[PDB]
Amino acid sequence: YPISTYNHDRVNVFVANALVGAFLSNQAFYDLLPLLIVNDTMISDLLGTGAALSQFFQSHGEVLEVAAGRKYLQMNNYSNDDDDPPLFAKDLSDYAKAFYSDTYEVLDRFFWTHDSSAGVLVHYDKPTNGNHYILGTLTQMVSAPPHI
Amino acid sequence: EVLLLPIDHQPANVTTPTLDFTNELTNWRARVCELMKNLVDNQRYQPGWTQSLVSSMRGTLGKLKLIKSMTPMYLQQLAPVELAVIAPMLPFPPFQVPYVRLDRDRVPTMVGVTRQSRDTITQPALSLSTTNTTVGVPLALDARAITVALLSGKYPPDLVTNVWYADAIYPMYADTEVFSNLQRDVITCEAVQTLV
Amino acid sequence: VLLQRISPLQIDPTIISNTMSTVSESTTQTLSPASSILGKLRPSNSDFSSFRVALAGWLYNGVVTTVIDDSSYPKDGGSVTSLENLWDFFILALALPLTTDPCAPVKAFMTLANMMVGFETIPMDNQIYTQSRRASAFSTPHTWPRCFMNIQLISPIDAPILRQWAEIIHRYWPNPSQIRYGTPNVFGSANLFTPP
Amino acid sequence: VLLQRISPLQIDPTIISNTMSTVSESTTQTLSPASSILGKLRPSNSDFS
Amino acid sequence: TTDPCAPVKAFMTLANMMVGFETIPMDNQIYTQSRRASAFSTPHTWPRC
Amino acid sequence: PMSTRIAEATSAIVSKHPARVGLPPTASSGHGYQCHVCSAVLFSPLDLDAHVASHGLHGNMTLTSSEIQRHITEFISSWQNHPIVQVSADVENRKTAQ
Repeated sequence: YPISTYNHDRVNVFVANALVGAFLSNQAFYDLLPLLIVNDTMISDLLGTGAALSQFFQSHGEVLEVAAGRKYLQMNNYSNDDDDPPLFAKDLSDYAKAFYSDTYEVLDRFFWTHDSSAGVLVHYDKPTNGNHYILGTLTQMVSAPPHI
Repeated sequence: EVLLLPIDHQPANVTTPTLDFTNELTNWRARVCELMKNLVDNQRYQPGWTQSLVSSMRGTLGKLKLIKSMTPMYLQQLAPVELAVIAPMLPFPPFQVPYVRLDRDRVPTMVGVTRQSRDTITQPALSLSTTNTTVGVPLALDARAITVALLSGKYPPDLVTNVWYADAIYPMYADTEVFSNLQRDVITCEAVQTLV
Repeated sequence: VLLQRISPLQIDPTIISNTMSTVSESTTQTLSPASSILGKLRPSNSDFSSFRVALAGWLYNGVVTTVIDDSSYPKDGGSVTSLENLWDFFILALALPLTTDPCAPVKAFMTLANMMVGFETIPMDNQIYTQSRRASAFSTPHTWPRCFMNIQLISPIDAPILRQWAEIIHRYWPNPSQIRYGTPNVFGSANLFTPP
Repeated sequence: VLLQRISPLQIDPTIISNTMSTVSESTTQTLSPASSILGKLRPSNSDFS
Repeated sequence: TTDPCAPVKAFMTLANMMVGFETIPMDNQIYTQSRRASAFSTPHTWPRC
Repeated sequence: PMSTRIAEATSAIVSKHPARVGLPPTASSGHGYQCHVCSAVLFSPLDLDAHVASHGLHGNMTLTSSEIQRHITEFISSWQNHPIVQVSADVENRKTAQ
């Protein structure tokens, strides 16, 4: 991409993060590459997929599933000391799953059929990349010594 | 409408599968092999084996962590699709509990059915927990059959999934058995309300 | 038989043998594309009544319709990875526009879409009929996908050759026309919905 | 039985033999683990139900 | 040989030899690191790794 | 005559039918029709016989006529998959001679 033509055009943040992740993991990012500059809307490029890449994100008929992971990263000198800072299980493979879509009515019509065993969390104020939910998994936090 | 499974299932990107190692079963096998590599590498457990046998162990484990099999790709990308296809056409429809790993709390301990009320109390929400029939059996298996079935599984040399599952699934759609089961369940529930 | 016995046109199928000439046939690694289309056509056949009946159906649009046999459709779906399935797509797409069937272009489009399950995807209507439904099911005009009517729904970055296929269907399909016959002034005419 | 009829893969235990006959050895030992893995895994039958 | 794709075939036969030690990124998932080396044979199939 | 006798001899030993046109191989159309113990499909002329021979217990190998001609089939397939003999032919065709 040249900077001169693409001086002030938008992107999918999802495509950017999955692009740098596929480049660090060496997982053939080039099909994901031309979906960088977004079209008129934010999510229709995800619904009409360039290449379906279920290792990063899968579609579900107006509801996009993504796997947001690794807000933090543990260094090897971390040894679960109580004076060390906590991590809140944000360094595992997939601590949760996010369901980005348009409207909460369509998302709750999806949740009629979707499982809700582990609870679902919202943000309701100003979401990161559009209105979504949080589906945590059964991975647990260990770094607190009495409590799990 | 939803089905519970012990393993993550990413769908197939392409309809022409081919081997890669980017899944949970290969990662599991690799970390198990890595620990046994550490276990033979530690100087306290055995230096007692001589270097030929030692390096033969290292080579065996290297090939074992290298070994090729399409069986983890089956269990990751395919096998729930076969399960979701077959699960409607069953004479015995599914009956599941929420799977949980690594928790004292959410592991279920029993499951049970009631048949009648216990006392002068009438509401089954009040009479249920004290009066049931605990249902469930264990079932023994062999581990090494599971092991070799994991370790040695290949595909046909060329294959496409749409053609394969089209021919593999089309002939079982001549039945009327589920529609017979529906009428059977109608007469079952009608007869129990007629009894009461 | 009347159009045949009046027509100046006679067919020799040996023109195709004249072009190819198939000098090698005893190989076993694969078949040549030339040998494959010769075996697929079988020009040793000399029956051609289906051509004449397909020509005859234009008089009788109103009461009888001309559709294509499903045995001539590629069986089990069919991927583009296979040579003779690509040849079968060529045979069907070339044979199609002589028929009185109304939804023939939609048959032509979904034939390539089912050839290309898993490589290029098109937008959907709902979660009832997926992309991989057979082209044979399309008869009525209530089953045409909206992406087939509106060109802009197929994005030209995920399904390019599908986009150009639909493009060529829309722009290059042979349009209808009309001629006249007989004399209404001293005959009358059995024309009912056309001009007389 | 039904899933065995449908399922696209095929199990053959000969991959184990074809690989583990290429591991390094010295033939003067008490044991070296290739014969042990093939003996304890004894994969000669199929019977994978 | 006189084919135009002998260098990429000589590279991809090593890339198909070694699997699971070191991984490279390529064009698509269709022509993966384990896709057979004889299949490329055209300039468009050349990975920019 | 001897010439037709040698022609039928060669066609008996080598020229068996399936030349393996390239399909997407389907479950209900496979070369191994029913692997007689496991009851499945195996697609390949050495696969179905090697699988039935895998049902043969290995330490009790015995010469059978079937045991002779399975090696005959593997030998002929090895000769058929040779890259030069599939294209070489001694006689011309009025085109190559031209």
